Amino acid sequence: ASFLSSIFVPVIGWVVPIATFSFLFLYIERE
Amino acid sequence: SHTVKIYDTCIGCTQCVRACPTDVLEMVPWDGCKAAQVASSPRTEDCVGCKRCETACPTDFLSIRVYLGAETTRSMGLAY
Amino acid sequence: LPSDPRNREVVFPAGRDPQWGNLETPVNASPLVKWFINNLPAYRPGLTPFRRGLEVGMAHGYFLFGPFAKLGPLRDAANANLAGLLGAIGLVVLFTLALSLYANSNPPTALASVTVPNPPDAFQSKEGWNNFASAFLIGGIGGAVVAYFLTSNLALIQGLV
Amino acid sequence: TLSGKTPLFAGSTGGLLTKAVEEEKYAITWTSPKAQVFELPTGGAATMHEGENLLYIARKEYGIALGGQLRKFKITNYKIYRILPSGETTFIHPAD
Amino acid sequence: RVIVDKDPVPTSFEKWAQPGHFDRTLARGPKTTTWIWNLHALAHDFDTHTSDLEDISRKIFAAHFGHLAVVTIWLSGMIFHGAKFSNYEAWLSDPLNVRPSAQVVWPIVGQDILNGDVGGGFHGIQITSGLFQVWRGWGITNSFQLYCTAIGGLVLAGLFLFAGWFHYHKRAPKLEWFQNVESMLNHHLQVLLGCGSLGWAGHLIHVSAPINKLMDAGVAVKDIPLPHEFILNKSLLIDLFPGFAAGLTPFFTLNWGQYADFLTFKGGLNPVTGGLWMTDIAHHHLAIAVVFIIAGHQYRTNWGIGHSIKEILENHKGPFTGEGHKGLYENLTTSWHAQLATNLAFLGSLTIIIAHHMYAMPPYPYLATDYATQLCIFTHHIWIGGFLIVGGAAHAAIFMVRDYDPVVNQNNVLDRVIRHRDAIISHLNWVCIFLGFHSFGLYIHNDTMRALGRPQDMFSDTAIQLQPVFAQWVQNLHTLAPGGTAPNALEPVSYAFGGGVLAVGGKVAMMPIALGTADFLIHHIHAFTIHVTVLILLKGVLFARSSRLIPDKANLGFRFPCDGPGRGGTCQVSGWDHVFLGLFWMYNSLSIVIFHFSWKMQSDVWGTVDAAGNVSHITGGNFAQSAITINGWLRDFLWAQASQVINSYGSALSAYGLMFLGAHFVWAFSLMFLFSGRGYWQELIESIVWAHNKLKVAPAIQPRALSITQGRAVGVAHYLLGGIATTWAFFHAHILSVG
Amino acid sequence: DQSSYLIKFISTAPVAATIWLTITAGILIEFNRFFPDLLFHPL
Amino acid sequence: PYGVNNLSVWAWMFLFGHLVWATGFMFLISWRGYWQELIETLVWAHERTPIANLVRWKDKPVALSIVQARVVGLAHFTVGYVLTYAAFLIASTAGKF
Amino acid sequence: LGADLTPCAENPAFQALAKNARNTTADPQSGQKRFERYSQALCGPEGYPHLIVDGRLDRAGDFLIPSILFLYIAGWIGWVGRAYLQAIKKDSDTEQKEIQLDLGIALPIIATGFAWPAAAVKELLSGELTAKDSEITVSPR
Ligand code: CLA
Ligand code: CLA
Ligand code: CLA
Ligand code: CLA
Ligand SMILES: CC1=C(/C=C/C(C)=C/C=C/C(C)=C/C=C/C=C(C)/C=C/C=C(C)/C=C/C2=C(C)CCCC2(C)C)C(C)(C)CCC1
Ligand SMILES: CC1=C(C/C=C(\C)CCC[C@H](C)CCC[C@H](C)CCCC(C)C)C(=O)c2ccccc2C1=O
Ligand SMILES: CC1=C(C/C=C(\C)CCC[C@H](C)CCC[C@H](C)CCCC(C)C)C(=O)c2ccccc2C1=O
Ligand code: SF4
Ligand code: SF4
Ligand code: SF4
Repeated sequence: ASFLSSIFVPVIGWVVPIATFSFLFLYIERE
Repeated sequence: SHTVKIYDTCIGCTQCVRACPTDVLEMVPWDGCKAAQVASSPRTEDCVGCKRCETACPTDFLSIRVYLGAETTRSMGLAY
Repeated sequence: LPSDPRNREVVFPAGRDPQWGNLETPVNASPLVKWFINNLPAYRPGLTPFRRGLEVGMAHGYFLFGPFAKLGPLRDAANANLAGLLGAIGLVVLFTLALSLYANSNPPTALASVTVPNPPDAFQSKEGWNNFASAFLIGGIGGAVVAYFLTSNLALIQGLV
Repeated sequence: TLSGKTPLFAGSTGGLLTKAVEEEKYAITWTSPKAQVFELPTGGAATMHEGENLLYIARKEYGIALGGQLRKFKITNYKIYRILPSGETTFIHPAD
Repeated sequence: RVIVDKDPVPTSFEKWAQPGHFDRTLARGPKTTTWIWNLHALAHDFDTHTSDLEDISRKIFAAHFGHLAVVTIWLSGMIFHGAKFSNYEAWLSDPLNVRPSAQVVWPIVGQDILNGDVGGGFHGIQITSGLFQVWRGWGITNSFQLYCTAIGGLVLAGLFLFAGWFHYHKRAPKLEWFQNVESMLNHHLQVLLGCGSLGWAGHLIHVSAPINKLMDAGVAVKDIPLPHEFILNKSLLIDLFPGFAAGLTPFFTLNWGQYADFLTFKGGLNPVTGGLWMTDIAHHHLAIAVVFIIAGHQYRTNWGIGHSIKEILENHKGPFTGEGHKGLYENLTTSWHAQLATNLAFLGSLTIIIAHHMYAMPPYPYLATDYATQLCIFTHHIWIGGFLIVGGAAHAAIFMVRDYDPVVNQNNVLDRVIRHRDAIISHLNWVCIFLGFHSFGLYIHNDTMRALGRPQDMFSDTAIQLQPVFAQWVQNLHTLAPGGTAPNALEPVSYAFGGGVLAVGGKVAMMPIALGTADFLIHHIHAFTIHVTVLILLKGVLFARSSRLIPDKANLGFRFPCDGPGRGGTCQVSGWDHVFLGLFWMYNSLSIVIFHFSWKMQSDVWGTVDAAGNVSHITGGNFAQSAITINGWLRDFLWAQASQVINSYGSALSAYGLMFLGAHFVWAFSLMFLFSGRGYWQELIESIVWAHNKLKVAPAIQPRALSITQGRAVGVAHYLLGGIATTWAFFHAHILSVG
Repeated sequence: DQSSYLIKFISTAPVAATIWLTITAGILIEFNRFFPDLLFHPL
Repeated sequence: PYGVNNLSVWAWMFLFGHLVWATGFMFLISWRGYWQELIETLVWAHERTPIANLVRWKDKPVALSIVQARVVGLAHFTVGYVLTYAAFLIASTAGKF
Repeated sequence: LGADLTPCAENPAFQALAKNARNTTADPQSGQKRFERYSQALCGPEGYPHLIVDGRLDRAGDFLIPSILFLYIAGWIGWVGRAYLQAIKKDSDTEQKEIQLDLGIALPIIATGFAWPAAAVKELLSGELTAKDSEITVSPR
């Protein structure tokens, strides 16, 4: 099942930092 | 802001008041020393942490001391 | 090439207050430049904030088909232009995030320069910046399709003209 | 109010910034014996008037750095205010 | 208008006894070891003492005789060492094989192995300074002409040293003698430059070019007559140079075409020596000389006629710049740093132009033949030119602090760059960033594409062209200029643009340099590292007096460490510290210029010509596909060319093996001063003074750590010394082996 | 006395340390021309 | 320019380590007060640019503090010291066996 | 022996380095006289003399002889410099005499101190060598 690399690596490469940075930027800039 | 502690060892030299560029320091009368005045810091929200006031004090060790604290806009020296 | 003519000057200061940190130069207030910048869709009078981002999205989504399709990795293959379409659409979405990420962070008020005497009043509210963000994704995707439609058959439009 | 003349210079890029609209803004007034050339702490040279002057500065640090430059002109009358964006003018220099 | 004071300063050994007599604070005696370093620092800073500009200027003019003595002692030393300890008379017989050598080493500790065999039965250090090309270019034939020159230099070194005593301690000028800058420019442009090049034009025509023409025939060295017999026996200036029997009258009847044998316009390289034609240099320095004597009659003196510089500058003003150049006369006639900033940024920029105009147009007999000489003349004057531009930036920041005046400099072009200094820097900040990505990131792009096995995605001559259109065009104009836009020439100004391959023996003198994709990247690396260096130096000039951070920076001084830990931290705000940071980028910028040179010339110019005209280069022609990746700069330049410097033990290149490692040391040693701070090292001495207090070896002069400014200055002086000496020992041992 | 200023100049810090380190270095150099290669004492 | 092999990561990481190492000198030779006077010109030329001053920071840009870029300077120094030798230790041994 | 140490006079590697001697000084046989003295050392497998810092009296010329010769000199450098700083402390200037040497005081200090092992014990046994710890400045703890 070597096709899981095609679906975990782009999520951790792209989706994981986009979801993390967009959470943290809205959390540090929160009155 | 920062914290300006003035101990009881100074002589009223008025070198620290004539060196703080945001004019935090001022002389108040005080019957202790020979010149009969001690430095006082009533406006420490304006202090920028320059430590020009520690450089100009004669006494060993320094009667004035600047403790660097939380840095607001006036103490960062930001024109913006 | 004497202007007024041996005299006088152009760097009179901004708004006749020299103690403000700005000046009026031939790049600031030359009335062809001031007319141009005031009439970009970010600054034009009489526009909905959805209407402002609709032209801005169609313009920025248009040329971003360019560098992906002709410099990307697939630029020798049969999918040379489709690789530039997915890259351009795929990067407007990264800009649609950054507009919505900027808008939701309680954004500061927009500036008022010397070539533009007012911010356009739709750029001080979270709801105002969100309409600009929703328009940018619609116009950005559509502006990249019409760049994909024209360049994919360059021999046909030139024969049909 | 303040009611001072503005010195002669062609404008600077230093000047005042967005803080002068938003957080605070200072202003130094001095009554000059004559008209002569001094320096701006924003940058460059200027020309004071005769009588009461006025210079809107960015920070308090500028007006006391300027007041030392005015001391070698026999001008020891400079008074810095703190002009808040709500219109609240606060006399801060000197203490009395 | 010469007025001269009579005996201002008595000549005595009084002030040699007490040290540090010059400053009132520093003369009271030492208390710490800070006094020891301030004596050597404030020594030649004559401006800090008084306000009397008359008194300072006399010290400045007399010390300038001191530096003229030590250059003449140096220069007559190089002729004297080349008279006794050289193979100059064996070099003249065969410059194609005998290596230029002086400096015979004393044989004491086994350092006699440095006296290697250079050819001609002579053992010594193969020099690279190129003095044998100069002396042949002067026309020196035997040793006795080198003795009387060197002995003549030692007399001329004594007149400079005597006049420095005389014009200070005995007869010193007044102030107004110095401020006659109209009278100075008339004497210095005419008599020094114009009459100096007119007299030297007389030396090629009557002396040098007759000898260098007899050398090119291959006659002999001894059989060529003495050069004063060329003036006496006029029959030998008519066997060669036949346009000489007409004599002096074609000069005065304007029949200047009669002189067409020895004031030519050949325009190219001599096929025998690989140098310039000696007749072209004769018509050069003569035509140079006429222009200077005319243009030195420009400025007004005691006789009414002439331009006035206070009236030239104040007319040139426009609508944009207000009062224009009104007020810049008083800056340049009162301040000495304003002169020193101007005469040093434009003489340092001149020295780099000299380096470019001497590798392509080699002006000496057998200069391009010796690859070991031509590489080192370029890389020498590159660095000498680069330090002076930083110095002009340094002494301009000193002008802004001490000598700037608001009253004079009101609304002129000096004032108008301090109003918009935020617009100058931030638009310069953008270009330094823009050139950083679009020039260096195209190497990082090519590093990654070759590592990922994608060679078709690279910016190379094969995959993605970046051809330098605007410099491939200018080469095609300078190739086609003979017959066209300059019809009187024959070949171009040099063969670096076009033309053909000129071989001298086997080695290439000069070949057409072809610019390509790798040459596009490295010329835009050069623009990047120069605009960043300007960014640091100009920021120290514009923000010398104040900024938004420090409104009273000129109150503190030119050279102060910081303004305390406040405002976030204000360390390295001074105008001194921007000179400190620019010395690294000057080191960074000039190291790539001399790396571009040392590998473009080996890969695409230098080499050996075969019989059929095939040019076999040194490195086989690999600059094209390897100077586009940082791996290629590491593999094929630093790694591959160091195989002659580290394998050089047990041979004559052993000292370059020791200076290669020894300069890696001093470079690494400098980081102890740069990284660490002063306040650590003062605490450590307190624990060493204790062990010195315990055994009663307490020094009366208290030890202190080096100051904050000095710890930066020691850390950049040891940095620049070990970084350049690495390259000094790397260029020599590579090119004294493959040349 | 002009001659006393020359004794007082020859005994400053860099001038005495130049002469003394020249005499020191010259002893090591002229000992090594005549008796070279002394790695260890021969016993 | 002839090709690649299995050592091309370690050849790339070796150059990568020389670059992280050299980057950390910038935080150590140059100190803070040069950089706060540089950022104050970028704060100026962002409030004056006519289209790009629609957006504006929430946090005012200041330069890195004195203790901070001794951390950040030592971080680029130490990471580059490790990665340079670890690319040389492996590939000089795994290329020779 | 020693160890991994054959004598140099028995090694074929040392005698191979003997045939290609390089002259140290302009003495034409300085390459040859170098190796007749290195024949008594212990050359390993390479042909180079390996020294013995042990204390063995047959290998005393390596380190035992130069250690005595060094420590007499370098202690005398520091003994003279100690006795001069004691002298100029009791004078009027005390900092002129540090950079600008009192040569009339310095030269009697230099010529005297060659018997410093006879001297430096006498300050030790009388306790004048050191100072009291209640008389030296110390840092706050
Ligand atoms: C670790 C995560 C990761 C992954 C999985 C990839 C994957 C890829 N990169 Mg890459 N990249 C990364 C990190 C990563 N990168 C980083 C950190 C950098 C900075 C140094 C780069 C810089 C970089 C450049 C400069 C380029 C790539 C390119 C590519 C593509 C090469 C294959 C190809 O021919 O494209 C074929 C496929 C296409 C041309 C289009 C595919 C569709 C796109 C990806 C998205 C479509 C819409 C999407 C579904 C929704 C919006 C996007 C979403 C992320 C929000 C591939 C998709 C090349 C490329 O094509 O980029 C577009 C290219 O030019 N990368
Ligand atoms: C002097 C300027 C000028 C030019 C360059 C043209 C050019 C043309 N005309 Mg023409 N025309 C003109 C003036 C001009 N006309 C005037 C003054 C009149 C009034 C009497 C006419 C009346 C006229 C008629 C009635 C017709 C033309 C047609 C044509 C086209 C014939 C070629 C063909 O087969 O089309 C092949 C090309 C196409 C069918 C489509 C080409 C793409 C179009 C032009 C625009 C695409 C979108 C564009 C880029 C953006 C929006 C438009 C933009 C102008 C705002 C050609 C494009 C014929 C035609 O095809 O018209 C459409 C036609 O039927 N013309
Ligand atoms: C025409 C040449 C020239 C002249 C006349 C001056 C003159 C002056 N400069 Mg200036 N300068 C120059 C070029 C020049 N400079 C250049 C090219 C630079 C760039 C590097 C500078 C950078 C500079 C700075 C940054 C400063 C000056 C200062 C000064 C003033 C005092 C200098 C002093 O007393 O030094 C005394 C002499 C020394 C301290 C000795 C320094 C020794 C150097 C660092 C080492 C040399 C390395 C050597 C080649 C290798 C030796 C190897 C070793 C093993 C022996 C004086 C007016 C200072 C000042 O305050 O002005 C008012 C000041 O702050 N200058
Ligand atoms: C190798 C070391 C190194 C590097 C990279 C830099 C980099 C820089 N220095 Mg610098 N500096 C250094 C050493 C270095 N310095 C040292 C040793 C000193 C001590 C004297 C200084 C002193 C110094 C001063 C005094 C100044 C600079 C300035 C600059 C900037 C120039 C603008 C530029 O080219 O940026 C462009 C960036 C690069 C060339 C780096 C390559 C980046 C690539 C192309 C892109 C990144 C790849 C990828 C997309 C990353 C994303 C991956 C993702 C997963 C996160 C830049 C930040 C100047 C400045 O800031 O003004 C402009 C300035 O004034 N530096
Ligand atoms: C100022 C100027 C300039 C610049 C300019 C430019 C360059 C511009 C750009 C341009 C561009 C940038 C363009 C754009 C345009 C746009 C367009 C053309 C678009 C289109 C679109 C469309 C058509 C779409 C549609 C749609 C939608 C919206 C949605 C749905 C879908 C569809 C598809 C339907 C120049 C240089 C000339 C010079 C000087 C002046
Ligand atoms: C080493 C070092 C010191 C200490 C270094 C000092 C005090 C210099 C001492 C070196 C010289 C060589 C000592 C010379 C002492 C005598 C004058 C020489 C005695 C020998 C004579 C014969 C010459 C600092 O104070 C410092 C401060 C800030 C940043 C970095 C550093 C730093 O790296
Ligand atoms: C470059 C530099 C700056 C300016 C640099 C700044 C203000 C930051 C530059 C980096 C920007 C913010 C981008 C950061 C991106 C990093 C490569 C990765 C960030 C991700 C981590 C934070 C997780 C200073 O202010 C400074 C102060 C004192 C000593 C040295 C220096 C110094 O060297
Ligand atoms: S704190 Fe210092 S400056 Fe202030 S009164 Fe005391 S001694 Fe004087
Ligand atoms: S922080 Fe220090 S330097 Fe600044 S005003 Fe206060 S006492 Fe003066
Ligand atoms: S140089 Fe040192 S003392 Fe001065 S501000 Fe910087 S860190 Fe503080």
